[PDB]
Amino acid sequence: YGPDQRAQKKGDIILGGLFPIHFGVAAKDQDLKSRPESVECIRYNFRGFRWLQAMIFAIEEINSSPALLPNLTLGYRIFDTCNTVSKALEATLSFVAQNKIDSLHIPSTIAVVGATGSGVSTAVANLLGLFYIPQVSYASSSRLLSNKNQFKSFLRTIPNDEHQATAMADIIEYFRWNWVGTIAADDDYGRPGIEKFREEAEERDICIDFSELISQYSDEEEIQHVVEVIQNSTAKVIVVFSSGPDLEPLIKEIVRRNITGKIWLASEAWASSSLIAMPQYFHVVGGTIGFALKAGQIPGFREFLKKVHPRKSVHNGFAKEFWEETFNCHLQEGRPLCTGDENISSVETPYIDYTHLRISYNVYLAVYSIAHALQDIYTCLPGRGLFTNGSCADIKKVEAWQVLKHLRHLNFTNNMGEQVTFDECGDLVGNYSIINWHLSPEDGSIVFKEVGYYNVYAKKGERLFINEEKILWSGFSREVPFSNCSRDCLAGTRKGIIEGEPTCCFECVECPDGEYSDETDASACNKCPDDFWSNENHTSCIAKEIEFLSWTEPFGIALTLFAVLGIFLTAFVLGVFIKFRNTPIVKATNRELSYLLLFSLLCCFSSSLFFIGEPQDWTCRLRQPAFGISFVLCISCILVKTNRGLNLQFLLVFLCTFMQIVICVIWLYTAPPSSYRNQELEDEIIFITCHEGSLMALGFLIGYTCLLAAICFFFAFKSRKLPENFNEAKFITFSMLIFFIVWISFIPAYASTYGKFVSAVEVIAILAASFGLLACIFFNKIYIILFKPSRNTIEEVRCST
Amino acid sequence: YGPDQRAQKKGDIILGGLFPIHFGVAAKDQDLKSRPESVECIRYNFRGFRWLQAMIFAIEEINSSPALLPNLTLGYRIFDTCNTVSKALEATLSFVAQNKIDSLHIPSTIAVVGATGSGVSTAVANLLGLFYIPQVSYASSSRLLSNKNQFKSFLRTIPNDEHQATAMADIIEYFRWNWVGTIAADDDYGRPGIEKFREEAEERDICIDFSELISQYSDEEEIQHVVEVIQNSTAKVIVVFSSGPDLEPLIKEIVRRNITGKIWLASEAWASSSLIAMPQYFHVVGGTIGFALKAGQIPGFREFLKKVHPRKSVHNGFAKEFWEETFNCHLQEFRPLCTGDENISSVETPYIDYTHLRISYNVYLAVYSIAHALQDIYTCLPGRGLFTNGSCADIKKVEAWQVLKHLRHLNFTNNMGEQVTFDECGDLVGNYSIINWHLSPEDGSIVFKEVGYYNVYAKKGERLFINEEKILWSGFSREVPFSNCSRDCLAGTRKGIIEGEPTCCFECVECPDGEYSDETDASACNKCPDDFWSNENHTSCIAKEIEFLSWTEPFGIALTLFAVLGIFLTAFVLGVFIKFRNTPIVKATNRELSYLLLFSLLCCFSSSLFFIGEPQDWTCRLRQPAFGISFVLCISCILVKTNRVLNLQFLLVFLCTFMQIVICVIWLYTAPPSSYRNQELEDEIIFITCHEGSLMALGFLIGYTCLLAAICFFFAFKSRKLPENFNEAKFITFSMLIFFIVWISFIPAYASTYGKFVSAVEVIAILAASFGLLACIFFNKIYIILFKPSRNTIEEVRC
Ligand SMILES: *[C@@H]1O[C@H](CO)[C@@H](O[C@@H]2O[C@H](CO)[C@@H](O)[C@H](O)[C@H]2NC(C)=O)[C@H](O)[C@H]1NC(C)=O
Ligand SMILES: *[C@@H]1O[C@H](CO)[C@@H](O[C@@H]2O[C@H](CO)[C@@H](O)[C@H](O)[C@H]2NC(C)=O)[C@H](O)[C@H]1NC(C)=O
Ligand SMILES: *[C@@H]1O[C@H](CO)[C@@H](O[C@@H]2O[C@H](CO)[C@@H](O)[C@H](O)[C@H]2NC(C)=O)[C@H](O)[C@H]1NC(C)=O
Ligand SMILES: C[C@@H](NCCCc1cccc(C(F)(F)F)c1)c1cccc2ccccc12
Ligand SMILES: C[C@@H](NCCCc1cccc(C(F)(F)F)c1)c1cccc2ccccc12
Ligand SMILES: N[C@@H](Cc1c[nH]c2ccccc12)C(=O)O
Ligand SMILES: N[C@@H](Cc1c[nH]c2ccccc12)C(=O)O
Ligand SMILES: *[C@@H]1O[C@H](CO)[C@@H](O)[C@H](O)[C@H]1NC(C)=O
Ligand SMILES: *[C@@H]1O[C@H](CO)[C@@H](O)[C@H](O)[C@H]1NC(C)=O
Ligand SMILES: *[C@@H]1O[C@H](CO)[C@@H](O)[C@H](O)[C@H]1NC(C)=O
Ligand SMILES: *[C@@H]1O[C@H](CO)[C@@H](O)[C@H](O)[C@H]1NC(C)=O
Ligand SMILES: *[C@@H]1O[C@H](CO)[C@@H](O)[C@H](O)[C@H]1NC(C)=O
Ligand SMILES: [Ca+2]
Ligand SMILES: [Ca+2]
Ligand SMILES: [Ca+2]
Ligand SMILES: [Ca+2]
Repeated sequence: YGPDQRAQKKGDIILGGLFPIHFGVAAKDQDLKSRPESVECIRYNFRGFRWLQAMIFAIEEINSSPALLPNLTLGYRIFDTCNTVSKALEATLSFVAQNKIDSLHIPSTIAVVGATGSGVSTAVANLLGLFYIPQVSYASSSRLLSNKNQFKSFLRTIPNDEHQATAMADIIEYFRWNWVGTIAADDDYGRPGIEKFREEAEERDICIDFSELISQYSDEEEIQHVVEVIQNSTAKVIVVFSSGPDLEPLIKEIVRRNITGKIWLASEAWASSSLIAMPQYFHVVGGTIGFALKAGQIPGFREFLKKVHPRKSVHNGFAKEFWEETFNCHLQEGRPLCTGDENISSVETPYIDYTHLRISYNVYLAVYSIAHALQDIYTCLPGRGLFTNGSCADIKKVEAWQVLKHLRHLNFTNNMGEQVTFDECGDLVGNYSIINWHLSPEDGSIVFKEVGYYNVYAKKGERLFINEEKILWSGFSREVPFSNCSRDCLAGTRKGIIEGEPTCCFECVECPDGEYSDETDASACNKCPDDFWSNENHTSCIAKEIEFLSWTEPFGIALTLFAVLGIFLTAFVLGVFIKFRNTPIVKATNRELSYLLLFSLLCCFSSSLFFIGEPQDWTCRLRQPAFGISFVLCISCILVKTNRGLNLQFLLVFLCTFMQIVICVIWLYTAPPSSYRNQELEDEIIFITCHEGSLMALGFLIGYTCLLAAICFFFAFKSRKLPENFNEAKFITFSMLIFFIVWISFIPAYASTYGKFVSAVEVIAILAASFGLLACIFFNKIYIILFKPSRNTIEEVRCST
Repeated sequence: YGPDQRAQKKGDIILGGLFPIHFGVAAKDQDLKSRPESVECIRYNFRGFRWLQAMIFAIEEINSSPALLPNLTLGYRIFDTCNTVSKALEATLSFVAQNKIDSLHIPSTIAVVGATGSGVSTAVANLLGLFYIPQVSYASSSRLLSNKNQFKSFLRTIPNDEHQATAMADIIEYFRWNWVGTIAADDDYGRPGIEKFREEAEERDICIDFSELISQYSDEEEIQHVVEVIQNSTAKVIVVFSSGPDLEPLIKEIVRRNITGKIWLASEAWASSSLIAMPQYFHVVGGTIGFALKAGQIPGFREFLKKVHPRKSVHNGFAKEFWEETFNCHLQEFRPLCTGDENISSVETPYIDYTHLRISYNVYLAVYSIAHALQDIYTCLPGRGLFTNGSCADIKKVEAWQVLKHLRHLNFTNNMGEQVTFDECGDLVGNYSIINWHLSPEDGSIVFKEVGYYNVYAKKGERLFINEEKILWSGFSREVPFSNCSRDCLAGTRKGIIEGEPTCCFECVECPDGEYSDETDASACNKCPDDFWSNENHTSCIAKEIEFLSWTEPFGIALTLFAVLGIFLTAFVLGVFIKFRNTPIVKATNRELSYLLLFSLLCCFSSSLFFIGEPQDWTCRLRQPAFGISFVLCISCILVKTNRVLNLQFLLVFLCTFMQIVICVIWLYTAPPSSYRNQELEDEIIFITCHEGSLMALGFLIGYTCLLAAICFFFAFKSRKLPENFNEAKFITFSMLIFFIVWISFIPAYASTYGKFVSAVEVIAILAASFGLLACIFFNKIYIILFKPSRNTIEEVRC
């Protein structure tokens, strides 16, 4: 037949069931020295007993209601799996026992309410699909069961895990973490979920540090290896796809070693597990964020639950062990002795200490789905069926494949006003709820508080809602933890690569002296336009600096004062000779060449005033010829009076000025000078300077000036001794000598300096030469004429010679 | 009862077997409108038929042998799986029929020769483990079957895929690639293998572009998506963990789109598959590199194979369909009519057209393992058994759990002289061979050429051997392909991050100025230490130059020659004055003062030699006073012999020197100058110069000298017209003018140059001033004393 411990009742139509009443089997590596025996189950499961009671309650309600299946009863045959494949397959062999008589007594089974674990469900479905017996599961959520090529008669009332993996990725992206590790159970439930999560997290630019597998039957060395892998890591957020039985040993080891500060993200299987939500583990598993399914209502279920008895439950064979485990007594069929009149409310167990019904509602829904398919078969009308020619099935000889067909074409409304339909893959979609683990002040137990939800019917990117103010991190903290591999670079600083490490870990390197950085996390430094240079902090770049000899400057003001003083002195000398024209010393110097020379000296100082200021196109063209013309005129006026025909004395000056003017015009027409902004000298600053355009013409001008100064020198030199005109040759020689020594002296500075000081030396040299010429030629004569010798030599000495 | 078509023979002990005689089942979309019927298998598998024949040959050889299991016979019951779970479970229910009757005319099965696919073997083992019936598989290599908490009676004669997944990464690292993609079958064989490969590749710093899943029953849309993923990638190497049936549709679609240039890494399941190794597909799948198992020898297998007959094989129910498929005719119990007189050497099929036996040898060994376990049960001695009190099992009433117990403790030698034994998880270990797909020049078919091996008994990093000169990369090329995400940086450039991409993809950025890099693939430019600056190419860094006025430089030699010439000239004027000491011209002035003046001229000239050369602290501190003191001594000597200066003469000169000396001493105690190596002015040049410490004191040492010179000027200027000592006061004013003119004219250049030329300017100024001071006074006296030996001495202003 099958297992001796069961819950069964007779009826017209029989339903099968598989529930975990125990958490596992005994650890016994049999050595095969004798014939093997049956294995034993260990730890009782009050939640599984409640789920079984939910199935029985639904069946009894259906049998009581006259509106769903009149004059037809339902039976059941329910077994225990102990979360093990081997035990489940023994019970499945009894389900198909009658059907195998024809293919290769127990009444035939129509449908089976599925298992809990995905591996157990796959093992059961492989065998149930041979005979086309429908199977409806309440807890299996693996994506591997959606393949209808291998599983032909599998349905479920629970959604699959792809949406939940995407939800975890969305949560991690919401809190702005990029450095996590993963842990998964080594079975059909954890591995596909963790693979989907990895695929989703890779496209959101999240780096995963470690990934490990665990099991209920792992050994101490494996546990310690996983613990060391966890301990050596800097990541704080850990994502776990597992259940309580598969997770308990690792949690126990971590608690013993006292590892704190971790952030756990829990899947639906262990997010509400009483094996892990223990008060003494809170310093490790406090403040967990996990997922929960949607709750439903079953009105009289609790009153039904409070009625179980070891003696009155004849059809329930698990009630005896339930009573013994609940009250820690022994039942003497005719540790203290059970008396049988105890109170269930006295002992606190997960049997009735619950707030929401989630998987129990799924069991209820699966039973009602099977009942509604049978009712749809019952109420068929001839000619309008789902079979060939519109024929209807026979309710007195209904078969499992016909029940499966009507299950595939099913649509009904539940007790809450919602529609229930199965898709082409036999899946049912639903929302998710997000919970946080708190600590109770009144009792000291774990309290699950809602903090958000995940809406599956919304557009991508608007599925997650979280109320952050209700979250206590690690159970007590109000601050969002930091889970990034490295700190973000700041303004002025740039990212660097570390060899052998993922893209999420980098080094902050400073930007160079020509580039800057505005925001955080720059992968390169930006070069800014050519008229700007980078700031010291390198946050931005400031404008460059323009440098030229300018007015409103202490140096330029002094130069201007010197120039105007020279102009005024020349004007005063001219006025002196104007006043004293008739008198004799003024006449023994050609009267009008003196005026021309003073005019040329005024032209000289004004020429110096050209160089001060910001260079422009129209000044670089005139500044240099202006000094040349005037100084050649000065030299000519001096040379015509030299010791060696009135209109002839006005011919030489015009001729020399004529050659000078002619050279400048040729040069300017063919290659005029122009302004030239200079940036190559320094990166930081810019110079505004004139560009000559032709050095040949400048050399020719300087050569002509030097040649004229030379001929004067040689001729003034040959006749210095003469005492005429107060030793005029002696002073002319001095004036020429001042010229040559000054210009030769300034050559080096022209050769070396490059900035705003090259313009200053030119003004200094011009003023020096002009003053040296004017003073030497004029001041001795102007002295006697006024001041003391009012008449001492004002006539006779001049008159005599 | 059970499946209709089978191979069956009765005996004392019955074995079970499962083989894929068909590649799959018909794609019937069942809508439930009738009582569902059995599905039908479609494509024939000659390789699977040969595998089935190997088991029968082994059993017949065992039955013929008289030294193994004497006076006992072996039977068998063999079914077909068609590579599906559902068909395999129908046969497995017949294997456990009698035991379940005992649990709750059927012969008992003690052992089953396992299936081919890992997914099928898992489902078969889940049911066979309930009754403790041992199962020995020949082809299932998933690592999930090593878990003995779930699979209590599973054994295999093939190694698992951990070493293969490691060897894939070993080969990839050997050929220096870091940009690959992965493809796996969606079952129990491909997913764990691709997971292990991903772990190892991430361990070896290898970047994976994409990862896709395929299946035999994938629709058009999934294949289109996979092809689109493949065709958008720049990766050229693809790792595949799948079989031929699950890989055929994708290969067909890629062939139709005719995508060339890819490098395929094949797992053992499809590395020798005839569904993929077709001459039409060669332009896409040419040059594939894959794995193979080690071949064995069965010394009578081919003659047994060549003897099959549809009418002489009574115990083989597959031979009729084998004959029909082979000869394309019909057997009587519009295809033509078969006879029994065809020759199987005419039609070329994988049945007898093979080179090596790899899985057939595994089947042979799987049968012989059970045979030797039974023999070990047979020859047990009382008190030396494996059971509770040392007892022995009974061969007449043997049981499957006892056979499993003896299987767990098996150790025997096979026909190749090798030892066979199963470890704690019921696994074997074995070598791998590496093959390369070539094209036959004569037949046009595909030839599998061996190019290496993988030794699993060696140490990590010494297990792979590749003979690279035997590899054709696309079937026609001898150059290793390039499969890196980005090109490698050059000598002067470093890496740079590309956001949104893995570490294997980067950009090259040039090193800045003052930094360099030298390795091939740098991630950070290096700042080489101070006193060094980068090259133009930023590849190596060179030493920068030290700039100072050097003795060996010809400018310094010329200045030294000038100084030496001045020193000598002073020596002749002193020697001449020494010769004519008491003569009238030398007696005219005070010779006691002329010697001091000539001695200070040498002191001045030598001060210039203190400027030339590499600066040091003491020379720098000694430069200025050495000239100042000597020149003030000269000036005082001249002054005290001008008109009406009034020994007191010696007093005045020394007193004036003592003032400049004290200013000098007050300077050195409070603010001495020192040497400096200047880095701020330029980048590639280092300047050695002097800071002058306190500039104010130097101001005093210049103003005092200028005032002393100026006073001498005025008083000489007053008396410029007395014809005494050959117009002495005419020449003193000239010397003062020369000194002032030289220093005034040298102002500009001193304040324009802060390089190595400033010292040259100072040297030139000192030399010019000293030469002027010499020639102003002494040249005229010498003029008429070198010649005119005594002409003017008698009455020079009346001597
Ligand atoms: C941790 O790393 C993440 C990922 O780089 C950072 O999130 C980025 O934050 C900036 C500014 O807030 C955004 O412009 C980016 O779009 C974010 N990236 C992503 C992928 O969302 C986060 O700021 C980092 N946190 C800390 C504390 O460094
Ligand atoms: C697996 O392959 C290795 C490498 O070929 C084998 O070791 C070699 O065996 C040959 C034959 O005896 C020796 O000549 C070599 O010296 C061995 N070492 C090497 C590095 O080649 C090994 O025997 C093979 N294992 C099995 C079981 O065949
Ligand atoms: C492709 O990339 C790999 C790894 O980035 C390069 O392998 C390196 O090659 C250099 C020179 O041959 C060796 O010094 C390194 O040790 C190698 N690194 C590793 C991890 O093996 C390879 O050279 C690149 N190939 C091309 C063509 O650029
Ligand atoms: C005002 C002055 N200009 C000097 C330019 C120096 C220069 C700057 C750049 C290049 C060159 C050179 F390479 F051409 F020499 C020289 C000047 C102007 C006109 C006549 C002059 C005659 C005598 C003295 C000065 C004269
Ligand atoms: C060797 C010389 N050192 C002068 C440096 C400053 C300077 C450089 C160029 C020009 C001028 C000056 F003409 F303005 F002084 C000063 C020195 C040392 C000690 C005493 C001196 C007395 C007179 C002259 C030079 C003296
Ligand atoms: N979905 C889980 C089973 C499961 C869901 N909720 C649970 C609650 C408790 C225990 C198990 C479960 C699986 O496939 O394996
Ligand atoms: N070992 C493979 C099957 C296999 C190995 N070699 C083969 C050769 C041909 C066909 C299939 C195979 C698996 O577990 O699935
Ligand atoms: C953890 O760290 C220790 C000490 O640093 C190191 O020796 C060890 O290899 C690491 N182990 C794991 C499993 O990461
Ligand atoms: C199920 O029935 C409701 C009730 O009218 C209907 O609105 C809904 O479309 C039905 N669903 C399907 C899939 O037919
Ligand atoms: C899921 O949640 C959204 C918003 O919270 C709600 O509108 C929707 O009706 C929910 N879905 C179901 C099936 O209750
Ligand atoms: C391949 O590239 C094209 C062009 O960018 C794009 O439209 C397509 O979506 C890509 N394929 C996939 C699978 O992303
Ligand atoms: C198997 O037997 C041989 C003797 O033939 C022995 O050398 C070898 O060690 C044995 N193997 C094991 C694993 O005991
Ligand atoms: Ca009813
Ligand atoms: Ca690494
Ligand atoms: Ca025999
Ligand atoms: Ca990317």
